Amino acid sequence: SDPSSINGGIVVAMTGKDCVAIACDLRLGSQSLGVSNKFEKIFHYGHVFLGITGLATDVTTLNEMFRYKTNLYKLKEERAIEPETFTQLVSSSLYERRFGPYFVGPVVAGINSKSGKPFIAGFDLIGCIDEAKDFIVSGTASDQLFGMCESLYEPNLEPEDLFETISQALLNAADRDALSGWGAVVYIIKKDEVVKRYLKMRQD
Amino acid sequence: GYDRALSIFSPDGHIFQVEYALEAVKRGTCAVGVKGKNCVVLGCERRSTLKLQDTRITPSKVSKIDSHVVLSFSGLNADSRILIEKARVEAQSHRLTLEDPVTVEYLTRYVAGVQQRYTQSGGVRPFGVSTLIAGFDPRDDEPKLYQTEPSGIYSSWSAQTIGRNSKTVREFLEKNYDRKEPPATVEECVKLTVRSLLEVVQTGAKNIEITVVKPDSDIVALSSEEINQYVTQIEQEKQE
Amino acid sequence: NNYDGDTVTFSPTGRLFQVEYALEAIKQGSVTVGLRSNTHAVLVALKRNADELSSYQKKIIKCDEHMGLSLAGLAPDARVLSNYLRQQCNYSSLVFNRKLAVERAGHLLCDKAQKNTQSYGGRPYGVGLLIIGYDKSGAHLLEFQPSGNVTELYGTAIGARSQGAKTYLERTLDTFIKIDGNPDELIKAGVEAISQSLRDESLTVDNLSIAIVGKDTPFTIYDGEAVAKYI
Amino acid sequence: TTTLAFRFQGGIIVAVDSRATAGNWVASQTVKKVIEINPFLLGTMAGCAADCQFWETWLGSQCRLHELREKERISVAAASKILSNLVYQYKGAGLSMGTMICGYTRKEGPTIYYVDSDGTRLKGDIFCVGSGQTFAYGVLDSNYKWDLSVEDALYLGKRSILAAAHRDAYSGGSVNLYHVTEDGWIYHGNHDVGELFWKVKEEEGSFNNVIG
Amino acid sequence: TQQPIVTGTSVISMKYDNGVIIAADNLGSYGSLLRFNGVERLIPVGDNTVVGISGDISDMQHIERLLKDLVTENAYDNPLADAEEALEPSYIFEYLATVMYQRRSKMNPLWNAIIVAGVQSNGDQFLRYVNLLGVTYSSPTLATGFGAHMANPLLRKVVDRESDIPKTTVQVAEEAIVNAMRVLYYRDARSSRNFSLAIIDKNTGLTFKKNLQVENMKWDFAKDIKGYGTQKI
Amino acid sequence: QFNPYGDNGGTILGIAGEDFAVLAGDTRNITDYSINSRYEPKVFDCGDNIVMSANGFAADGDALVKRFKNSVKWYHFDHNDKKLSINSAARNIQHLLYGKRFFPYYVHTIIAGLDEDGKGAVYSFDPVGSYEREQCRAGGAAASLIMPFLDNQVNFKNQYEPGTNGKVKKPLKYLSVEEVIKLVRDSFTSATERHIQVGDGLEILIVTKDGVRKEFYELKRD
Amino acid sequence: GSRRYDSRTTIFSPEGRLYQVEYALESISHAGTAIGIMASDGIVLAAERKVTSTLLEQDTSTEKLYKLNDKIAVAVAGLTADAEILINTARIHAQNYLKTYNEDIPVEILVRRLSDIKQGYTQHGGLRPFGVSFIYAGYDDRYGYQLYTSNPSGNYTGWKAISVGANTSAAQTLLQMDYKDDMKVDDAIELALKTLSKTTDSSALTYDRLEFATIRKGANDGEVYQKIFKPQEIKDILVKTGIT
Amino acid sequence: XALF
Amino acid sequence: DRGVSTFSPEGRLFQVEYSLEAIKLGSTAIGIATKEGVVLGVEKRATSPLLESDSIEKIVEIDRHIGCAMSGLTADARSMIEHARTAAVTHNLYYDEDINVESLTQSVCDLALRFGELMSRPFGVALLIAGHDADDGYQLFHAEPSGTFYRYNAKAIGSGSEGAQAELLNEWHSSLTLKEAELLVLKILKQVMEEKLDENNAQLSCITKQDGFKIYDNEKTAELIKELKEKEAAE
Amino acid sequence: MDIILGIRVQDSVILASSKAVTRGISVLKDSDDKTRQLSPHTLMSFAGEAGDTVQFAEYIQANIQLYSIREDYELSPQAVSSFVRQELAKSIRSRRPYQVNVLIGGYDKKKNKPELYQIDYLGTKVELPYGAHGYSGFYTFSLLDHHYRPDMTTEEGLDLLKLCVQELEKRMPMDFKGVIVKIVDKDGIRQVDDF
Ligand SMILES: [Mg+2]
Ligand SMILES: [Mg+2]
Ligand SMILES: [Mg+2]
Ligand SMILES: [Mg+2]
Repeated sequence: SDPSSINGGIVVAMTGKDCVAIACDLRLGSQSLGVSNKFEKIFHYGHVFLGITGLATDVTTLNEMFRYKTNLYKLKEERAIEPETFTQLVSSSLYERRFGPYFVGPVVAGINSKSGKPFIAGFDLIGCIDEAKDFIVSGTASDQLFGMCESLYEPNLEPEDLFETISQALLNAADRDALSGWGAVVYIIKKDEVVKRYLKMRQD
Repeated sequence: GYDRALSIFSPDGHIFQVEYALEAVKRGTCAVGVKGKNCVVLGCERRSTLKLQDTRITPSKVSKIDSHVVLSFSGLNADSRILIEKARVEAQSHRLTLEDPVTVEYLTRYVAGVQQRYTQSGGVRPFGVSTLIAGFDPRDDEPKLYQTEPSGIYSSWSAQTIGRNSKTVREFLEKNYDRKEPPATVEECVKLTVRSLLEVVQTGAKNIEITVVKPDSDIVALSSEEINQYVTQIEQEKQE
Repeated sequence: NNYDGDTVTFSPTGRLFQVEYALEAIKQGSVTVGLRSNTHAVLVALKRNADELSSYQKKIIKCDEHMGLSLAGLAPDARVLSNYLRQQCNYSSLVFNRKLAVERAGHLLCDKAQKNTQSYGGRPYGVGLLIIGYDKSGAHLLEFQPSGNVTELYGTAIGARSQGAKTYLERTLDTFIKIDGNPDELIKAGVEAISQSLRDESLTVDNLSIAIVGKDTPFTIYDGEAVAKYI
Repeated sequence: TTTLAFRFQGGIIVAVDSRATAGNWVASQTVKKVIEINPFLLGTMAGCAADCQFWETWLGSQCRLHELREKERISVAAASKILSNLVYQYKGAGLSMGTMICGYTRKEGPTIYYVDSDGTRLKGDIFCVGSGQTFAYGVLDSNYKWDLSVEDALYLGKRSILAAAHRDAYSGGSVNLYHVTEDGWIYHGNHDVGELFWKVKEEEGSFNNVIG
Repeated sequence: TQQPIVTGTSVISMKYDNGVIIAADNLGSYGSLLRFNGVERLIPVGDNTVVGISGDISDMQHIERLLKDLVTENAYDNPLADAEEALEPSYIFEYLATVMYQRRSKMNPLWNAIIVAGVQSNGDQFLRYVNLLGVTYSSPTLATGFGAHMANPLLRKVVDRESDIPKTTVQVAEEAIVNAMRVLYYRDARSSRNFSLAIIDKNTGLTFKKNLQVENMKWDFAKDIKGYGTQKI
Repeated sequence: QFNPYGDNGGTILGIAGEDFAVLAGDTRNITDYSINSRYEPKVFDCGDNIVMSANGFAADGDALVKRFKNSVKWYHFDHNDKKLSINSAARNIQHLLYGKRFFPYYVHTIIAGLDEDGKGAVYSFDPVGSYEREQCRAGGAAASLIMPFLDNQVNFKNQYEPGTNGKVKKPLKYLSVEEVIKLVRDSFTSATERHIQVGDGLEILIVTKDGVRKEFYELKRD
Repeated sequence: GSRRYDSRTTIFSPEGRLYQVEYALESISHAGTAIGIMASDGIVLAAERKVTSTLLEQDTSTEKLYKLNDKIAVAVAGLTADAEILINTARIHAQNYLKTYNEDIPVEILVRRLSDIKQGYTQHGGLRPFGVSFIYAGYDDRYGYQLYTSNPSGNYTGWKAISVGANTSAAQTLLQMDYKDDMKVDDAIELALKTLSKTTDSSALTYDRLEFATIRKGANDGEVYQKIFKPQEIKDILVKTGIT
Repeated sequence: XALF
Repeated sequence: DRGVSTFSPEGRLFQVEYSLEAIKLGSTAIGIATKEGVVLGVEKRATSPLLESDSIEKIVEIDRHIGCAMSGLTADARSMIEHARTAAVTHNLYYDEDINVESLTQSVCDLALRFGELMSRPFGVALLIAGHDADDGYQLFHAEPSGTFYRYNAKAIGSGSEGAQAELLNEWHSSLTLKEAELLVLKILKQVMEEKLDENNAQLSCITKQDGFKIYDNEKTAELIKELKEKEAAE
Repeated sequence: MDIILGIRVQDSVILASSKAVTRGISVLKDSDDKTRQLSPHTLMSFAGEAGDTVQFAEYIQANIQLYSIREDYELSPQAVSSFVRQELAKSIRSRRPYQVNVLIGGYDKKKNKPELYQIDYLGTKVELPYGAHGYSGFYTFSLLDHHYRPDMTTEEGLDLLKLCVQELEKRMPMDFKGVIVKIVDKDGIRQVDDF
């Protein structure tokens, strides 16, 4: 009965040279029972990407909530929300539920369309912003991801190299966690093109 | 909250706001209800000062409250939507608690109760709407046709009309409708309904709407061509 | 004229016309008489009927074993005020194990009627009450007016032609006050008092209504054949 | 407590015991566990005494208000659902009720609804409710047929309560019998287990476990 | 839900032929600490009632204020406030009894045991008990806390039933009360030597005695007691 | 933690005759092992020939009696001084008791009087409002001692006609007010012997068409 | 009390009309004309700005045409401030529907709800009605392209072509004359502008006094695109049809 | 607990 | 304008007095109380011949022992009946007994003056409440929107009330049978009604201790109408 | 309440739901239908806490039916499932949550495709080719992983479903008294009477 480790799952985000990557596994289970191998944890609102690990009902609820808010934002502002702004919106929304929180570990990723700067950020369940140059990790195999990212990561990786690093970080972390895996998705994000790749991994 | 007593008695014993709500009904487009031996038919006028209309999407005059009951009206259109919504909610609520769909009388009694409540509640004005509620009770083949009005009174009718020039079409129905022998078939009932509207309408083109309701949730709306055939048939028999 | 639209408005001479119009409703009401001695207090009320087929409107209401009133004016308002008295008498008994003083009863009615004369939306009570009772300081008689004014008296009368009975009691004051330990004689004085307010009609068996409370007498009402003795 | 009611060819039989207990203390042997809602509706009571007694007499008032408003006797389905929707509002508050709403109407025919305090509402032909329900089931099921006569059905319902009254410590006192037909319910008497047991033992030749 | 902090121990009382006596020590304990020594736990209401309170002192001070306010409220629009419409012991008790029960019913009790002693307008003795639970009872002798266990037995030897009340004088009654207070001082660990005593008589009225002391105490025999069994020295 | 309930002990007993009914109850009031009062009445005349007792937690008992007495008073006001029948009183009390279903009056209530045919009536309630009319009921601390004795002596349970081979039961019959009071007094003396919370005094309230009479008897004070 | 100063906004006239709704319609009749025309392959929204000043910033301005979501837009006629209150409500309602059902709101549902709000102000609350008439132009997968109008009464109706605001009588006659069912968007664009050009109270119709928008399926394969015209784009379309 |  | 709960200079509530004018416009309703029962009869008054007269419900059951007829703005009576039915059933639940006819009437009349600036105006309908209880026997009450109720031996309300009441004054005596009362209601209704009285445009009902409150069938009333005409022609 | 299964095949969705209703040591009923029709082409099965299940199912049914009348239009299975999920998502953070797990089987008439949604009491929605709630999954999922093909017919689906029920009847501890099977396709909802 630990909300953050019922369904399982992981998200990881990295920065590269004029690019960002965000990746997630596909598993959704009920403790030991694997239920779905198509459950994607990464969403996007315009050019801003949001990965969410934790309790699956909240993952879905927050996606729907941030779609709701970014749509109204766009109508009033007459422009797409930026990663720095969206990060503050996520933080606000989570802390609004301070004493009845969504059991989630969100991760923002994207490139600011004005400045062109790669941006990533992480949060705890009550909205504390964790900004990082290098990488953000989240989920049931966060320890494993921290270990993989800290050793494998190096700054200013090209999109094609960054893909290999983030993918290997996710896969080997997922293989040491019982509640993560069952497939994976990696988004490579450049200034005005985004590539989405499904990884081949062990299905146990 | 806004508390003002808008509906109040006058020296002569009248509630003018309720009576002025009837004037709004009198302004509204004509609506007619005729019940046959095994069916009820709801006819409705549509004014022809509005061309360039989109009849696909324009709110229909006759509304389904449940799969077995329908509601037409005359008066303020915006007001009618509120009553219809409340009626539809009550219809589902009745199925949920009683495990049986509403009777036509019960649904009418509810809608009439809502209309009455607005004649002695503070801050609100009466509904500028009179309704014709028609249908068949669950597991029953006897046709039902009821009328309500802003004051909240309701009653059952063999045939009835409301709206503008309704006194003319009521005059027609009073001599043409036989209590001892109502329209035996669907065709006879529809024809009498169309005939009655043709006393008032103008042209029988896209001015008349007809909706037929039959037992066991069998409701269907007639198209232009289907209605036009009745109009064509009636005019040829008239020239005699 | 322009200052009688509601109770919240003063007239240029400093009058409250809605309160005065409420007072007028009492004058139209049927006559009722109150009087007391040192041992007992008596209410006598002329009941009114719609016609010969109707019943006679009940004028007297019991509030506790030791207290009650007679009404003149809007009967539903008397029901509201008498119900309030019943609750206050009852509160005193349950909380303090104490019979409510007739004087406090009056103060409570005064303050309840007053609130309706100073606020927008409401209206003054349209009824006059005569409260009798027997408490720790002996027999009492109060006159309540919907303006809020409550007055303790030896005797009084309110309603239509109440001046006739009120003049009589003013003359008889020295006599009836000393009718101690004699209920029937005190009632007789009250019945003779209310008779001074009669015109064309006389006191019949289903017309007269009498109530009494005293030292060893709980508040009890007499109607029908029980008042035939006093005609 | 032990209560049953079953449906058969000739309508509905309803049978209950009359014991009330406070732990191991036998508080009463003469409790009415069948409520007479109207000439066509019955309700059985098991669980908390007050909860059953209070809410089923309340149910009767709601059924009366229905027929005043609708000029028509309430259906067994509608009546049971008023009760089931009521107890559902109190779910988790600790109400303890195991009831059966039994009756006849034109549209439904003979109908039995099981309604309990955790919100379960079930239509069915046979139900036994209470601490001695399993004992009643054992006898009732093994002897039940749809084609039972009114005489045999009444006896089986009585015999099933007796079986439970015997084995279940918290059931006993006396048996109350009802028969529900198209014309309404018919009371078939109070039967004390004190005399009924020996009468049944002798005539039937059953209860050989007991010292005769 | 409360827990009592600063507490007052036993209140003892009894009826006699012409009135009632009530007494209570002047201690305000803070658990095992004998913290406050000048605490008056007998509170007169008018000239015909004395309310004795044990238990939580903060709640006692609240009750004082209520009684003080009750006298003020009774005087309003009351020409007979010092005569026929003066506060009776029965009025004061019933008020408190109502409050105590209302408070327990809201799960927020006034953590006290109260004895209302007084004389009614007709000369009848009034003595009734009420506590944090709203439980009420009356008796010829009433006592709270340790008083219930040690005083009542002694006081009941004087007035064992209703018929003994006319036979009991104020001298005999006061002597028993004072004797009971001494026994409580011997045996109640949360008691003090200093106490107050009040007599409400139907003839002589309210007599309030302050700063009384337990005296004529037997301690001499203690010198002979040596060891806890065998020890001779 | 504050416990809002307490046990004030004592026991009560109601018996119904043909044209009368009695409601008896001991006058002892206790807490734990201490006596609070040797004479504290808990059987009350509530008017309209209804006598009532609510035994158990005395505070809740007094509150309930007080509320019912008040209910009788308002029944007169609202319904033209109509006499409250014993059956109507019983139903009214159920609603009082069940009104506090989720914070109960910890009392066994018994009322007694005459029904609308002039016959003796006793009604008994559990703490939360379930009620039943009976010829016989004991309530309170010594109910478990007294009740089976009543089953045997009032309702003649387990008693068969001599020489009938245990086939014919002893026939039921109404008891006289004299015979009932004997059973009450013997019930209470027996309960006093074997129950520590029962004793001091016995107060019986007898209800006939003429009114409500009282009788008092001493009980052992140990 | 305060009764003395109550206008009683929600009452009937002896003739059975709602005073405040009728007067609100009178207000709206002085507002800049707005026209909606529905074609088989799209919808046109055209609106005339209210007597423009030369120093008004035209490009970064929004007076008549507002976006409710990706698939639905509205043309306003009446009090702009009132309209914006209703537009934000409508925008929220569309997002509530999307959040609940994971599907874009059907046009009529949005129109009904917004019309139901207006109705409320005429029947209760004692407040003045919204002095606003809308033309709703939108698309969904059930009915395709749809035009509606709502007014202060809270009554809404569907249209093939419709005008609101000033000179609707003259404008509706001209639309009724030249409109036909097999019309294309580009033809409807021309009709909209021609109608405004004749019904306008101004001397000549120019780009700076107009707002324009289209809702086509002109995007790539089975998807709808909203085009709120820029000042230069209106200037070009005005020349292309031969008005200036 | 109660009385069943 | 002016306040809803305002007094006139004569000492009457304007709104209560105006509601009484609305009741005079209402259809006639007549009630007669006897020792064998209470009879209630009403004029249906269909506004048009197409209206199905059997759907006109102006006589109504409150409980098995209490009935009710109405006159005036009949839509206003629905919540009054709803309250009366609830009061009657609620009292049975609390006290395991039938509720007194007077107590029921008093409960209904308490709603009457609960209006002001609670509901926005008084009721525009008068009620004849007829019933039976063990204490005061067969009773007939007239409940007005003023909050006042009088008990009556006989009473007529509606448009032909003053004429019918004068007729009831002469005709009523304390030894009337139920059958005599039934005919008397029909007789007086036929006199004051505009259209000719028959079983379709007039309805009868009664309440007896034995059978309780019953609305008569059109077949039963038709025979009483025929019996009435024959008896008037017989002298 | 215990066993509810769902299998989406080529042209239909098949829902199987146990018939047993057990309270204590007594099977009170053996013919219980643990499903409600939300709309002509949408069916919802349910399982969980007693009382909550039916109360929730009927509340949803009423809401969907209300929508159907208002718009004269049938909501898509995707739309209905989203509505149901949101209700459960609200419910889980209520004072007393609905402890109900559901399967929603529907046929989308616009897409001409069958759709199966699995939603637990927390508001956790997933679209699946086959689904189950409770302990059933622990046997059926592995079995279906092996034997399921996406292009199966309705008849092949029923045989696949028989294989699940047999395995459950063999290895499950409790007697669930067989299942009621219902098929949802282009022609609406119908029940298989002999299973
Ligand atoms: Mg793994
Ligand atoms: Mg594995
Ligand atoms: Mg002892
Ligand atoms: Mg799940």
